[PDB]
Amino acid sequence: SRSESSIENFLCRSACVYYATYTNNSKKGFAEWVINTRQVAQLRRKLELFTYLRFDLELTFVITSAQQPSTASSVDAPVQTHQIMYVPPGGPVPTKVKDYAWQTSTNPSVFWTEGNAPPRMSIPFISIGNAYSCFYDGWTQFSRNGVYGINTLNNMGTLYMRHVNEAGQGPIKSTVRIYFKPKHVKAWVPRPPRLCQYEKQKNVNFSPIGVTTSRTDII
Amino acid sequence: SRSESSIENFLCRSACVYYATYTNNSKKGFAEWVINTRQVAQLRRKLELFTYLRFDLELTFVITSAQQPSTASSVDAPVQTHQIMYVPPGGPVPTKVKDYAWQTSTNPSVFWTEGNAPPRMSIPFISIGNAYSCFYDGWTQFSRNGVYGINTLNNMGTLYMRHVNEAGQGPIKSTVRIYFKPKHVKAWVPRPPRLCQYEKQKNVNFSPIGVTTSRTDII
Amino acid sequence: GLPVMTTPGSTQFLTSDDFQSPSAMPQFDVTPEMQIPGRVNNLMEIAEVDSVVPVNNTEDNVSSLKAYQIPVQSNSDNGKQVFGFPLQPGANNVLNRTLLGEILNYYTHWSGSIKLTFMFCGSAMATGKFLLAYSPPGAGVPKNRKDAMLGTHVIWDVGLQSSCVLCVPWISAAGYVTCWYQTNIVVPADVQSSCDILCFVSACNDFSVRMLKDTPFIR
Amino acid sequence: GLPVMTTPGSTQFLTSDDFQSPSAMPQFDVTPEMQIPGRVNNLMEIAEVDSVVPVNNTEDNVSSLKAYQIPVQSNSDNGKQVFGFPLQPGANNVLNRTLLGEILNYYTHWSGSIKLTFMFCGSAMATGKFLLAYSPPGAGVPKNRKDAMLGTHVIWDVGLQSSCVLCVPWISAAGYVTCWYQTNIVVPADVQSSCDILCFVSACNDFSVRMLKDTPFIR
Amino acid sequence: GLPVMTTPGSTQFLTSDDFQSPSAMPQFDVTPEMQIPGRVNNLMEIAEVDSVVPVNNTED
Amino acid sequence: RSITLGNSTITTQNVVVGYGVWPEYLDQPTQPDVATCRFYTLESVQWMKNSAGWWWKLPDALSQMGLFGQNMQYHYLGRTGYTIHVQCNASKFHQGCLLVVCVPEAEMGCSNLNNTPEFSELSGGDSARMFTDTQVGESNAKKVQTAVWNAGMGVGVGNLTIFPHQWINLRTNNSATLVMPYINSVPMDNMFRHNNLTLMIIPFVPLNYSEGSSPYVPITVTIAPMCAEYNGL
Repeated sequence: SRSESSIENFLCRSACVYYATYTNNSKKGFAEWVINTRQVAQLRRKLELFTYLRFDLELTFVITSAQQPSTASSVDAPVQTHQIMYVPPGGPVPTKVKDYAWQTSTNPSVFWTEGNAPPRMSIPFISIGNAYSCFYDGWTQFSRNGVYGINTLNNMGTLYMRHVNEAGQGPIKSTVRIYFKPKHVKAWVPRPPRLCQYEKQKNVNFSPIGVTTSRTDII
Repeated sequence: SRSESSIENFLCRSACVYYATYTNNSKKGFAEWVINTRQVAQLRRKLELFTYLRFDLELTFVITSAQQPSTASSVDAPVQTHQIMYVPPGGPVPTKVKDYAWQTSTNPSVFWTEGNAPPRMSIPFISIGNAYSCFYDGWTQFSRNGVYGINTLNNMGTLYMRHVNEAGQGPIKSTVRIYFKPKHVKAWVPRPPRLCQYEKQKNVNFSPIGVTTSRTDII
Repeated sequence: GLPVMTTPGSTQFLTSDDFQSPSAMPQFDVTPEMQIPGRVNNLMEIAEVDSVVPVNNTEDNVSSLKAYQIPVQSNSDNGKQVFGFPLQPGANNVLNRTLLGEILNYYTHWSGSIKLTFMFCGSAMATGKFLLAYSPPGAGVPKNRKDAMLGTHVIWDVGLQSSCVLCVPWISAAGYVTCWYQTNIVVPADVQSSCDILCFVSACNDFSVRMLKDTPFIR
Repeated sequence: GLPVMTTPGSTQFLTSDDFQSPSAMPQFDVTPEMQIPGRVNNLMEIAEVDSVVPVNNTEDNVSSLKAYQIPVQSNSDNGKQVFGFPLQPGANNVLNRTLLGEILNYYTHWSGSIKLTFMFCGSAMATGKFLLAYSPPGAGVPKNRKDAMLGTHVIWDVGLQSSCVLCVPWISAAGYVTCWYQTNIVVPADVQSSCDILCFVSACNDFSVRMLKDTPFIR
Repeated sequence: GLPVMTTPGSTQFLTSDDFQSPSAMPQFDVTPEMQIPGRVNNLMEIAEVDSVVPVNNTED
Repeated sequence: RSITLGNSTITTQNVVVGYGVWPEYLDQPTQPDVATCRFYTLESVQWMKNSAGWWWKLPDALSQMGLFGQNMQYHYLGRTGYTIHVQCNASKFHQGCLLVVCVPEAEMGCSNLNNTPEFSELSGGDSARMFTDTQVGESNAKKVQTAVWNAGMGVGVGNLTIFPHQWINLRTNNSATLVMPYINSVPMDNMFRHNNLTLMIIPFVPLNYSEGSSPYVPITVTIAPMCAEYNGL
């Protein structure tokens, strides 16, 4: 049974990487997630076994709504609709729910109503280099001053979600769980597994812990 | 990487060109959009790089509803249905919601209920000439008197949208966002890009501004 | 009937798809094509032509035709700078609003070379010599004529040749194309001395662009 | 049109499916691959390398480099145990956090063999002999040197060979790899006596893993 | 796209159907078969053996 | 034995090569070799009893090494290979064990969990930065956490043998030899904001001697670039 330990069988899985809520009536309720791999501590440890990865990408969103407590007088609403905008690396970014950056032409968005299949979209391998890098020993490139170990050459973009129906009689808040799945993975130059616990999302800082669990005697 | 700068890769995109609302109970609530390319200032600048274009056309409508504040007594409504009528150049035009021009035979309409895929329709290259013209140095053709620079030979038609269900218990207003997409684009005789800001939709009038941003010395 | 199974992402509106579409007006018998001169198949056929560069901005010449002219007089100093401009892209430099710089602001990553053609628009009895130095990225701007000679340079004799071409790569301190007096302008009697110089930019080789975006020259 | 019939399980999101998917950004012209050294095709190419085993945990050497060293002194006793560790998997044993033990904790059922390379890091003028006994599963740990000889064993002469390899199967009382003094360490004048021993582990044959799971080294 | 038309009886659960099905765990590499003695292909191979008949029931 | 490169000579007598690939070459990039292919010898460090380890960031140690350090200032980009020769001369009365690894992209962690370590504490000009056997306290602001059993990267130090390595055992071995190709995602990178390699030397079994022998053992590191090229007109 040698085929289960391949790279495709080890990494082409699915994982809930993000979970955020947004309501429509609050005039600033929308979502945001900068696409990275260092979000969950169980997938970050598996992608840290290698240094340079190269994969296609496949995302699926599970959107569910929940009626907030309204005032009175027989709320009856139609089906809801959502817009999931993908901003490429180096694009405009919205700051309000009503903004120019939603109605642009370059950012590819999907539109989806309730009661159907979830809205899958797939992002190809976009970068300037030839592979991603989970680790970077150096300072930021293409900048006046650079924070140690950032590597802005790997930048997959950002996602934004909002309602596209305005209703005043009933407030509705909605959740979203983003599912992450690599595709056609190629990995180079393996790297030993992480021992100490993760502390921050940005850097590889840690606190020193012992090598393994102790016993009472050598024999 | 020479294929990304082609004409098909540069122009076959999508763009929200129109956004209007209409309610059913107001007895005059419907929509109207004369099809042109000079609506948004970001697509007008890209189509102004050439003089004569020739493309097929592809439209998709994202319709969403919103319950207006009704009076009382447990409003419960069925699914809504919409009619999107396309009037060819030189056709009848409605002025009320109940009119003969909706029930005609020549104007091709689509009918669409909620909770489904959005209603795409595609208009072929319709004209009398051989290409469109973003610019026209002359007076209007086929008329007693002509406004300078109109060129009625390029005329793609008009769209009209309305509800086709009458309900008195609950008023519902609905929005519509029209998405615009050229197809099989051919462009002739290129033209330098616009420098001054756009002011009006009809003409190419402007106010004189400097050539570029200034610096402090030549060296 | 035949058993099917709907996959996720089915009844969604992705703005960047390519499907078939129902034609709104079939049986139309559209107008056939006509041989219109000057068809554009690619956008790099626009960039290959030459355009004048506003070298002489200087805070009050931008709203005039004086911005395109570089003033050359007869002075008494021994070695003096005529002009100089950096090649740092996108940040208020001189090649931003030219005909080459308008295509390369619709993209994010691009790389190629530049032809820089100069032209001496002066009298036919006037003679002189100029240095045309190019500092590579990393090396500083030369503060003196003697170490501006020690780099790469082209000495341009005016009375023999009225136009000299200087090719240079240009990538998305990044370079300088400074120019120096070698000798003064020797002129006969009843001829003026204040001559001018134009500057042209082009694309020497085929550029390679990727990842189209919107342009920042809009409100 | 064509008659179809939707089967059950149609508009569901199974996380472990494999379907086609609409690409969010077509017409991108992605970066081609580059020959980066050291490609990983399988995870068993990681386990085949050797790693040092912390044999000497002993409740205060785990936060130091003393855990990897096995102390060997010159004693006066006739036959004495150097070390000994069981091969019971996963329960706080010594091979848990090594480079082999990190891959085999991502799986549930696995079976294979182990190479155990030792290394005498002492002086070049020091001599001695050690027993390297292996108790099979079912047989108890030997409490004496004489019946530790009667099993399977390898007598290791230090002055002739600096490294001796002991192969052993390892399956998901389960085995012991205890080690005994045969003779003392004979040493010349002006040479120290307290020598050390390192221990290496590897994968002798190709392992067979199945039914991937998560690892228990996380919060 | 391609024009289809859904027939009646489409999104129903018949308990006695036979369709394809999405596998919950692909890429598993299941255990191969082993020659175990006495395979049953049909139920009439059970009935062909002999069994003792309780002729003498008689209430106790 | 007695190999020469340019105008420098060393003398040797096994060699471990990278990930199984020899270093090799690919506006137009130029290929200068007469000023680069020579044995740059760093100064020797002393292996005492209470020693912990050393590390060199590899295109940082040769930033003042003559005509290789001038091409780093003049030329903007470039790729390189390396060839490292480490040897410690000790007698037959000493004992110890060294591990010589070469870690690509060795990002290190600060002593404080909220900041990043400064530039002077990651690498010095041709002088080895050293580990320590204790923990660096979090009251310090910007210093590298240099516990030896974690190797500064939060990894177990016994698992560092997955990199191209070579054991130096003073009982039976004297020297090591490493050949490292160019390992990076982009084909040419800037040589000032990036340190794509890291040569670490860690003593597992510490040095031991009797009273009378020399109380230190010097270790000599010699680096020589191979098949280097840059980008410039």
